[PDB]
Amino acid sequence: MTARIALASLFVVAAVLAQPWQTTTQRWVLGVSIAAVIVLLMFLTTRIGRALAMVRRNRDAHRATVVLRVDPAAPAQLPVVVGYLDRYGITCDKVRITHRDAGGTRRSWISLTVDAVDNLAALQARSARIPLQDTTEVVGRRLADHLREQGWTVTVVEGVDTPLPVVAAYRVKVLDEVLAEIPAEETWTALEFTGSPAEPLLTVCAAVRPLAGLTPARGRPALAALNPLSTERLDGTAVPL
Amino acid sequence: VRLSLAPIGGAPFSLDATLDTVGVVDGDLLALQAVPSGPPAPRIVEDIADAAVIFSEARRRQWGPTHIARGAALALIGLILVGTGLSVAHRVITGDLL
Amino acid sequence: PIVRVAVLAAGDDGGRLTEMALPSELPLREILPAVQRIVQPVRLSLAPIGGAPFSLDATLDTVGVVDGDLLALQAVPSGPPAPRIVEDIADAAVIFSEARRRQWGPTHIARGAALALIGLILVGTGLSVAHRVITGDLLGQFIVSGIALATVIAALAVRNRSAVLATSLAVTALVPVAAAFALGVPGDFGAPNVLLAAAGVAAWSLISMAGSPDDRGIAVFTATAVTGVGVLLVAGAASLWVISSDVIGCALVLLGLIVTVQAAQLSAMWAVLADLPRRVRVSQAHQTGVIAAGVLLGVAGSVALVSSANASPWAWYIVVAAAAGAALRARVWDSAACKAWLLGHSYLLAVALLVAFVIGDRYQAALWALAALAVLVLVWIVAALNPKIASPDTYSLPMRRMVGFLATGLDASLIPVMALLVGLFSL
Repeated sequence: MTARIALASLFVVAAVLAQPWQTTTQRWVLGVSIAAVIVLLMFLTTRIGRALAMVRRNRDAHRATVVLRVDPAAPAQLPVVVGYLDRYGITCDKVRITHRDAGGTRRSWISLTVDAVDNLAALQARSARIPLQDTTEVVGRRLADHLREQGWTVTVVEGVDTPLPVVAAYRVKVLDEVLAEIPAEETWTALEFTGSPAEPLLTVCAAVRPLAGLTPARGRPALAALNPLSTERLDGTAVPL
Repeated sequence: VRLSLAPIGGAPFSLDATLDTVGVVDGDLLALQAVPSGPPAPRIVEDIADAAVIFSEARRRQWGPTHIARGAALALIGLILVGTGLSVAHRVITGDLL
Repeated sequence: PIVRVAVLAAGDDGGRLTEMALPSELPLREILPAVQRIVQPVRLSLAPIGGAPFSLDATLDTVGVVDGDLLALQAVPSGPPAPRIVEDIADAAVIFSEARRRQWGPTHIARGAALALIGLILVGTGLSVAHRVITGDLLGQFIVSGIALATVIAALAVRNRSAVLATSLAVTALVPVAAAFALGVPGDFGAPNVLLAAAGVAAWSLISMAGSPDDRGIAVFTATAVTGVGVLLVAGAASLWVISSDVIGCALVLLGLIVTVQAAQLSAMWAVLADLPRRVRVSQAHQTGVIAAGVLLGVAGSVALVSSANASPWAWYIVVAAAAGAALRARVWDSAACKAWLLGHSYLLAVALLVAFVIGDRYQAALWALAALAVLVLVWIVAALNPKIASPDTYSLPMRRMVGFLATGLDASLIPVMALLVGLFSL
C-alpha cells in the first residue's frame, strides 16, 4: 500500500510530459505509461504473486499456545476470557475463542498465546533459562480454575481439536447477525481478541464446507493456522470493538 | 445466593462443618462472601528465582513524556551551543551588529 | 467487592508468585497477614512493581489497583537512618567522605589508559590528516595508515582478553581507517576517495560486527555498516556512470527513506531458547543502528541538495518531505532509541544545514538555519512541558488515518518531485 503509489506517480509523471504526442516518439511513452498506470493498480499483480506462492508451496519456541475445552459455553463468560490479555504480569498476545458446529455440539475452545519477546523479562525471572511452555501451562490452568470457579466447566486439553483437517474459509467485516448466520456438513466460527484488554480489538474468522456479508480468503493459510494449538494472529486487521 | 464465611484470601467454608474442625482460632478475620460454584481453586504457585529482573523491567519505563524532557533539554543545550558557535564564526570572519 | 491480584515475595530463596483474591474496602494492615500466610524484625507491605509501598490504613480500591495487577511484597520503606555525629573537623573530613568510591585502585588506571589510547589514536588521525590535506606531503597518509594498522592489530588481539577495550577500540578504529582510505589517488579530494573510505568503513564494520563477542557496540557497527554500503553504492554511481551534478544526494535521500521504511524485513534479515534474552536485544540493537543510517544517509543527501545556491524550490519541497517522512515514522516504532533517532532526524538536518552554510560562505540562511533550529527546539519545549501535542491519545479517530495517509502519500510519492529534481522524465 506504499510502493504502488510511488510507481503509479512515476508512471503518470512519465505520461503527461509528452505534450507533443505526435509520430510515436514520446507518444509511445505516453501509450505505455497510460497502459502501465491501469495495470499495476495491487490486486491483479498480487493475484500473480498469490498464484506464484500457492503453486510454489504445494510440495520455533518463540510463541506458545495453550488451549482449553469448554463444552457448555456461551458469550456470557466473555469478560473473564477477554480480560486475560494482560494480567498477572504475563501479557497474552491473543486469546481465541473458536466454536464448532459439526452437528449440534457447538464445541468451544479457548487458546491463549504467550510470546517470549513481549514478556521476556517476566519469563526470565522464573529461571536462568526461558521456561515458556511451563508458564503457558500455568496460565492455562489459572484460566481453568477461574472458569471452573465462575460456573462453566472447562478442561485443560492438549490434543485439542481440528477446524481444518489437521473446508472453506471466510472472514467478515465487523457484527452480531453475521455470526448468528454461521451450508454444508461443517460450520466454524472464531473470534480473536488482542491489544490491551481495557480497550480490546478483535478479529473474526469463519468456515463452512460468501453467505451474507463475508468475503472469501482468496489465496489455504487462513485455514492452515486456524487450529487453536497453532501460533498465529488470524490475518486481517482488528476492529475497534 | 449462598453466602458463607471465608478467611481473608481463602475459600468459603464447607457449610456442614463446624468452626472447630475448620481451624479458626479466637482472633481471626472472616468475610461473608458467596460460595464459588465448583472447585476450591487451589491457586497454583509458579516458582521464580531471579525476581529482581522484573523490577528491572518496571523501573525501566518506556518512551512516555519523561524521555521527551531529556530530549528537549538536550536540544536546548545544543541550540545554545550552536547559537554561540555560528555567531562567533560569523564575527571572527566579518561582523556587524547582527 | 473482592479483587484478584498476584503477589510476589522473593526474599528467602528464589521467590513465590501466586494469584489470590483479597477482599477490598479493608485496610491493608488486616490482609497483609493473609498474604504473608500464603506466599512467605521488619513489617511488609504490598508495593506495585514500579513504585513505592502503600500506607497500610489505605485500602486497595482507593490506592489505584485494577483487577489483575502484579504486586510485590516489600518492606514498609524506612525510618530515621540513625545519623552519625563527629565533633572534630579533620575527623569529619576523613569520615564523611568515605562513602564515595574514592579508591584509586588498579581499575581506574585501566580506564585512564584506554581513554588515553583512544585520544592518541583520534588526535594522531587529526594531526596527520591536517598535515596531509593542508600542505602536500605523503608523510600524513603514511602515519595515518601506520596508526590504523596499529589499532586494527591491537583491536583483533584483545577479542578474548578484555572484550570492552576491544569493542570500543574497534569503534574508534574506524576513524583512522576512514582517514587512511580517503587519500589514495589524491586529486582535488575527488569523487572516489569517498568510495574507498566507504569500502574501508563497511569492511571493518562487517568484520567486527559479526566478530563482536557481545553487545555494547553492535548498533553503531550496523549503523555505520549500512551507511558505508549505501554511500559506497552511491559513490559507485557517481564515479563511473553519470557525472551526477546535483543528484548524488537525490539517490542518497531515496536510499535513506527506503532503508527507513523497509526496516522490518531488513532488520529480520540481519538476524533451546536460553540465549533468547541476548538475541532480541541484539535484534533491537540492529534496528537502532539501521534507522540511524536511515537518518544519516537521510541527512547525507539532504545536505547535498541545498548546500549551495541556485538549486530548485522543489528541492526545498523534497527536504521538508524527507524531514516529515523521517519524523512521522516515529509513531510506528515501539522502543526508545528508534523513536529518538526518528524524531532527531530534523534536528540533525537543521544542524547539518547550518554547518553546510557556514562552510558555504552564505551567512544569510545560516541565521535562518538557526531560526529553524529554534523553531524545532520551541516545539520540543512545548510538547515537553504540557503533555498534549506529544500524546496522541487526546486526538481524533479519522485524524490518525488522515495523518498516516498524508505521511505515506508524501514519503512514497515524492518520486515525481524526484523526477522534477533529476529531470528523470524530461528524457
